[PDB]
Amino acid sequence: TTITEMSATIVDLPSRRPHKFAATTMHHQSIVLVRVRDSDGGEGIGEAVTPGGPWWGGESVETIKTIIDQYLAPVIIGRDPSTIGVASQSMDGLVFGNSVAKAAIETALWDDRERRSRIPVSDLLGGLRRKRIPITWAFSAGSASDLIDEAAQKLDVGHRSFKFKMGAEPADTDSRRVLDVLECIPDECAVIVDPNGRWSELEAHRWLPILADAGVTVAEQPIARWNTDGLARLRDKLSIPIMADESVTTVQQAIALADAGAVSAFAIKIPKSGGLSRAREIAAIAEASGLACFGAATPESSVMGAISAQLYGTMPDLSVGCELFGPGLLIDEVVTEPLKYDRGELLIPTGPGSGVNLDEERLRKYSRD
Amino acid sequence: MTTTITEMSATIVDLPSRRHHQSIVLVRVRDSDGGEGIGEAVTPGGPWWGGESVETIKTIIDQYLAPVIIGRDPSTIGVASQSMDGLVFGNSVAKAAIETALWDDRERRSRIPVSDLLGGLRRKRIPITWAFSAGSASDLIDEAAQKLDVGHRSFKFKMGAEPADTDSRRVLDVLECIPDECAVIVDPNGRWSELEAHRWLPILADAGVTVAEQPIARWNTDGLARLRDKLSIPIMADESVTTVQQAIALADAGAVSAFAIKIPKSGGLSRAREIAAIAEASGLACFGAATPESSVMGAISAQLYGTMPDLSVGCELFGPGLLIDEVVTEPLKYDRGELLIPTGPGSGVNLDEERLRKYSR
Amino acid sequence: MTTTITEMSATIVDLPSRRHHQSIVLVRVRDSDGGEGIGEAVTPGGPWWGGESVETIKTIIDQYLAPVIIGRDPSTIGVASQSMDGLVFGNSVAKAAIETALWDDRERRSRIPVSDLLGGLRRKRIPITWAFSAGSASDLIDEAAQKLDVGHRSFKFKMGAEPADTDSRRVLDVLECIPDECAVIVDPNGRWSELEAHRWLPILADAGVTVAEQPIARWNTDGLARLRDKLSIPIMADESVTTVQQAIALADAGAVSAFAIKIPKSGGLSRAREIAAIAEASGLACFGAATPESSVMGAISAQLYGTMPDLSVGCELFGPGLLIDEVVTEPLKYDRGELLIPTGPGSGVNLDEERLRKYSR
Amino acid sequence: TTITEMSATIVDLPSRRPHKFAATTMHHQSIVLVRVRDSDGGEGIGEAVTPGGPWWGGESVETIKTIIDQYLAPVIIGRDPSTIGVASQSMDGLVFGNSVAKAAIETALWDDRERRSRIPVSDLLGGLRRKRIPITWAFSAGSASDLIDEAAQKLDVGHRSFKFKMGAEPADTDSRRVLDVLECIPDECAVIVDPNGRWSELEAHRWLPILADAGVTVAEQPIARWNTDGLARLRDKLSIPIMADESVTTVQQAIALADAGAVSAFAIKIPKSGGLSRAREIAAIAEASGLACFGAATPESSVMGAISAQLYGTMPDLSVGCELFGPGLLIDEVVTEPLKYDRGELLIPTGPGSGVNLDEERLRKYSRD
Ligand SMILES: [Cl-]
Ligand SMILES: [Cl-]
Ligand SMILES: [Mn+2]
Ligand SMILES: [Mn+2]
Ligand SMILES: [Mn+2]
Ligand SMILES: [Mn+2]
Repeated sequence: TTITEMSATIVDLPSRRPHKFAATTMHHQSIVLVRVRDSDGGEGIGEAVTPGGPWWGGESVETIKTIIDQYLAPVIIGRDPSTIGVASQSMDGLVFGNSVAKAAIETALWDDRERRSRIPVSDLLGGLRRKRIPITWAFSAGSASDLIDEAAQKLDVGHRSFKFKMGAEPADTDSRRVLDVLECIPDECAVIVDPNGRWSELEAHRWLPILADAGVTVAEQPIARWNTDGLARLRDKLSIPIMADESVTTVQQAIALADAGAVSAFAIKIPKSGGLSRAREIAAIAEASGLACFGAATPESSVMGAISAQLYGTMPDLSVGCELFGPGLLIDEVVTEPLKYDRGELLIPTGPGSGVNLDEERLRKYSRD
Repeated sequence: MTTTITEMSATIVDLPSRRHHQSIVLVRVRDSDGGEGIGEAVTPGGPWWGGESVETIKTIIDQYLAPVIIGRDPSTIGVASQSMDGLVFGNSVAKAAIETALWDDRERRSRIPVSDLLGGLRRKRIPITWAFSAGSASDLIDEAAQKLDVGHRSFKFKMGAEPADTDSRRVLDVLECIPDECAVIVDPNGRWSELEAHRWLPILADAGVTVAEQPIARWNTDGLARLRDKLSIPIMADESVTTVQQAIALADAGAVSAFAIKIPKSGGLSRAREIAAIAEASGLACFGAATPESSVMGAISAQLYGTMPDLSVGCELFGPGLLIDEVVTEPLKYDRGELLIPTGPGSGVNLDEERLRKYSR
Repeated sequence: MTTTITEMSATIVDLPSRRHHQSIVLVRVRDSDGGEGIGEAVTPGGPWWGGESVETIKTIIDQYLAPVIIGRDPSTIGVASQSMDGLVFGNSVAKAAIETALWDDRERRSRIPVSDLLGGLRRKRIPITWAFSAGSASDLIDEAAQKLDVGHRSFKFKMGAEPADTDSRRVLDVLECIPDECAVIVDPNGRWSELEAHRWLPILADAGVTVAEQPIARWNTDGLARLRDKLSIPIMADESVTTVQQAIALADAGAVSAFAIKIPKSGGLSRAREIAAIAEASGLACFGAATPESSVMGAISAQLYGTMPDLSVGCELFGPGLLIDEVVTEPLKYDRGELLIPTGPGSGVNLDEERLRKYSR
Repeated sequence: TTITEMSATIVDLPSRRPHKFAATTMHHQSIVLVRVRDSDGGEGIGEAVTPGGPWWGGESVETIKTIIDQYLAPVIIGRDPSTIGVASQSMDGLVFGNSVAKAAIETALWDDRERRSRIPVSDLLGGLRRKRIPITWAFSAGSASDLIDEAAQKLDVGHRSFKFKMGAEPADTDSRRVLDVLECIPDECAVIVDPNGRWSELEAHRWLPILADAGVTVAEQPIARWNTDGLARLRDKLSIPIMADESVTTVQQAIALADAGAVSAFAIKIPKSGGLSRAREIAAIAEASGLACFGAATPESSVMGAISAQLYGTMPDLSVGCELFGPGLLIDEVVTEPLKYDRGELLIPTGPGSGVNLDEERLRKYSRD
């Protein structure tokens, strides 16, 4: 039994509202959908996804396709579908980095596995430890006006956990904006703030404590990804914990941080770690070193969101919470059944493989020209 | 509910060996679908190494660990491990026995080798490193030329029972006729003092020793670090890596060159693997170590070692080969000094019911 | 406005070599005054080294980087680099290609070598260090006595494709007839494990190896530090120094003896220089390294290496010499095994339009 | 093409008010004006300047001239004007230290370059990143009476950033004085305090927090230059950042501080670093290590002020601000066009070279007898 075909198709997905990060605003969602067909007719799907282009991690849907088609494909076509380990090491041997590219393949491979065996990947991992996850709602960098009307409404549906996306505008304007919205958020809530590593060490130390005073509960990647020391000084001064996101993309980084004592938590995410196995390993290192985990978002459609949801359900710790709200914000998808939410909670897919299936009409419909 | 565990048993089993018995505790888990999974608790030879024994293991399992296993969904191995940790501190070998049994049950329900749940094999055979007893000079110049000509190119002299000085003179004597080209591990079992390790270990390195397995006490991180640096050979932790937090501490402290991976001390498949993952992330090497064990633990282990990225220190799963009989229908096959990785569903071995009854204590 | 960039193009170009093609992406920037600057994106041979390829580079440039280049004042190279960082994480080789092209355009508008903007040359020629392929023993005893008699007194054996053990036996064989007086770098490409580096690297040092370029993985600072100290030879980072923050970390951690300076991995002229400045401030040595590249990147590089305070590890800009043809009117001149630093405006080379069309993919 | 002459002339410049530092009060300004004439008739100018004598850095206008005339000249006369790199290394090879001396030559050399090429030095550097810089107004150590009338007026013209010069009198009197003036300064402002490294570790820890409570925003060199540890302990205790000035004069010091984690920022200044290249390198190290920069003053006339202004405009970071107010305080100069201010901002010279030209009548007029 061998892998027979693998296609990588760029898909654009209509999105319910624009999503402004530090270096772009996202007007729709863009993924590469990977497909792996095997010798006796079984199929797996993976997704490559990015927070609106190469600003975050240097990968783009356009270049992802190419790396997959041209440089990765050769170690996947004709291979034994069950040898995901060797396929991952093969890919590393031909291409440095390009983790979002590797993630979509490694992940499609696991989906294939789950479906050949007729079980959810979460089994292959040792089984779910929870069936539902509470979702952390992430506000866009929009105005404080819009967000007070959005907060009040999401508190409604049931969320008690929030994230403010930051870094699109100077520290000082940005923090006033956020302090504004925090006025109409109950004291009891979790609030992460995520400047996407765009703040200076000076700005971080100026504004974080002011925001912690106003109820901000966690600081996600406040300063640059390589500034381990600065992160460590912050972790000491601050009354609130610091989470690595951009700073943890590999198991080696996990270790370096853990023991430089540079952060309080990991944001765990498949694409950025180059797949399901590596993502768990990073979380295993959090466990081994007593750091918390967050079920983080890229964001992604229901394809990657589903395998992620299963991951996060196998994980021993998501004390920081989970932000898998992304799919909820898409108006359409390439799956037959997108992720189901309820009263502000994700229900973990249980179907075989990743737990979601292609809809080939939608795929065709939303393929990019 | 879906399928549940209706039954678990733990049976002490004394198997005949060439050294005069290896005691194990065989765990047996049953589905509400009549499916069964098996796992093995083993100890080097009782509580001297960790603080565990077949007699005490049986109890821990029967009385303290079973209440979180009976009733549950088998697919929930993680919650089972977590629930065990919560009721029982330590007792890794007991834990590993249940945990592996569960992985066995899954492999056999899904119809695949457990190596597939670990993302497949990266290799099909593994060269075996042969370990001599703490025996007497002559016998080892015999036993080497035997196991040597039959294929094995990698070796370990078990040390610790003699006084370090004469104990060296013995190991040094055996060595004088082992090809300088071979790989040699020494394993004092952490019984050497820091001073004996510094005086005797360079001398053996010169005589061709390749790797010092746990020369000094398990808690002595600084000493281990002092040695990793003062020697021309790598240091390998064994007694010192039993948990994922220890693996991390050692990496950090630059204490050792390599980790010995074994499933029993680690408390199960997932944990031993996690430990190996740490070795990879810090660029330390792995050894596919042995408790030792029969083929129950041996099989699942060989599958684990098979899926592992790194196994460059070698692999010493020779243990089953020393047994005169077994409680599986089909013991681990070896070939010109290589182990042949079990390929069938679960761990890839199954009970011989007659023999299980014959060797039960 | 004053002068603006009206146009930028990126063309994939496959040039014939003696190993069967070096792919580059040639960048071309145009003034609103009809002035042009050129720059080269290069990869060792695709995404294996960094994660970059000519196909993906072209895209990054055409679609993601150009929106901050078209329109702007050419003199504003700094704001251009900063604006690129902001839109694209990583992708240094793409970035370097635009950045150098911009420096080219400036040099050629001002009528001076870019070396003048860097505060002038400190030297006119540079001895070239010759790098052998990961080839087979015999060929390298041939190719040495050739490149040796033609002048070269400094060498690098590319390693990593073979298993460390035989790979050494090969490099050790070639060495036995290279004058003990020569300089020898080894570059496993970070493919060696910590253990293989510790066992094999002393042996080559004895056989006359002079410098270990990136023996172990790029992230393994501690291992690099452990080696810098346990060896009798210097360690040189390459894969490990791609940014100014990495250079600083390594200095700090006492991890390496020297840095390999290359413009592509560094993301441009200013950054590679900044990295070299760090080497000076910490008293680590520089090597004038190679991607390798054709004469586009080669020229500007040779000018950079020319302005640098320290180049004592040597310089390995032999790359263009291996090309059968080129896309400049006038390739880098060599002489009795020394490179002759380009002297004309900008990078000191210019397009051959016929050839650019002939070798375009 | 070769350097033909180089003269070094001591100039005294009438100054609008006296400037009291820790170890003198400055009654006028004193510079050595360096001139480099080349074979085909091109000229560059540099300035050597000092904060009122050798108290700060051990250099004086009188000894600067001598080092230039006697020991530096020999590697500059007859040299290729474009080989600034080798000229700098040559100078280091003959004279240890004497950075203000080296700066005036290295800098004159760059001015020459810019003018031969007919462009602003800022081009040679990679181009301006801003055309204007807001200026930080530095009060003298005068009485708190005078300063309340000066603060109120400078706030007027447009400044929102201030520095209090300190160290002329005991810590306790000094800080009360400063607290006085801070009463009539708006909360929103930046305030640096600069004791010129004259405070003890005890005094620093006593008074800094009291001053931070009253609105002081940065502490410049509070303790001795060599007390890296003490600086590091301060950086930890304090709610406000610490800036190295006297402690950063070389690229090696930059590195040592950065990674002893001893300060929050660098004060960048050409004279003290021995020139334009070295000054950028120090700033490059700030970038590489995530420390902020300040466009610092010596102060200097418009000659050095102009090349500095260009430097600071090329720099990626001046988050601490810029204090190039010095020239504004001179009543006359040796240039034809001094630095232009507007509504409390410096406009960066754009003309070729350093961007300012000699006025040979003024030079003659203000040469010292
Ligand atoms: Cl994010
Ligand atoms: Cl000052
Ligand atoms: Mn984030
Ligand atoms: Mn042992
Ligand atoms: Mn290299
Ligand atoms: Mn100062």
